[PDB]
Order: sequence, then structure tokens, then C-alpha cells
Amino acid sequence: VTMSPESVVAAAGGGNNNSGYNEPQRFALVVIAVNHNVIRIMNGSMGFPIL
Amino acid sequence: GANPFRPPLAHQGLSKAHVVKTAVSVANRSAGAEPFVTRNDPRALAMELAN
Repeated sequence: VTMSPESVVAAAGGGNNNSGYNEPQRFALVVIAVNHNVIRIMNGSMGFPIL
Repeated sequence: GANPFRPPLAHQGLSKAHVVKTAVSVANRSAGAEPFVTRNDPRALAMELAN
């Protein structure tokens, strides 16, 4: 991921009143993913055959 | 409904048919052998000059 000059300048504080970036700004990167799976129901039970 | 919850019968389990992540195979790397370049200096020899 390549960030932006707006993010770079907002990271540093010194912004005037009612500007949001008056204090130094810290960011974090979060990533999620969605996948498939198989569930087997037998013997009145459950579990992933492939785990 | 013939569906009581008390029986602690937790079945037998579930067979792990496969793993989600395959195990990579690394190349085998042995080490020294019988002639593993060792110092023994038994003879030190004697090379007579031919001329």
C-alpha cells in the first residue's frame, strides 16, 4: 500500500482549531478476508472434514 | 422430540482427512562422512629428490 500526501501532512499536528489534525494523527492498517468451508454432520455430530 | 441434551456421549470425534495448509518438503542436507577432511599426520612421508 502506498499512502498519500494528505495522510502524510495530517500525520503531523499543528493544525488550527476545528481542523481535526490539531494533534498528531496515527493510523493503523487492518485486513480481513472471507473464505469457504465444508461442515459434515453425522452421528449427531459436527466438524470440518478437511479442518 | 426424543432429543435429550443430558447424555455426555461426545461421540468419538472427527477424522482429520487433510490439513488446510500443505507441508513444504525441504531438501535433505547431510554432513561429514568417514573422509571428512581430518588431521591425522601419521606418516608425513619422505619425498626423495630425483635430481
